[PDB]
Formats: sequence, structure tokens, C-alpha cells
Amino acid sequence: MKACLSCHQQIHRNAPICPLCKAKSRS
Ligand SMILES: [Zn+2]
Repeated sequence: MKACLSCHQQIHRNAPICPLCKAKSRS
């Protein structure tokens, strides 16, 4: 359960993380 920052989404499980979010939402 992670929260996509800079791209407003909630990922219930670690799904395909976003280019910006693997950075911003910390992954
Ligand atoms: Zn994202």
C-alpha cells in the first residue's frame, strides 16, 4: 500500500511504479 506522489494515485500493492514515482513516492 503506497501512495503515488506527483502522480495522484494509491497503489494497493507495489505495482508497475511510475517513472516519477519510483523516485518521488520512494521506491
Ligand atoms: Zn505514480
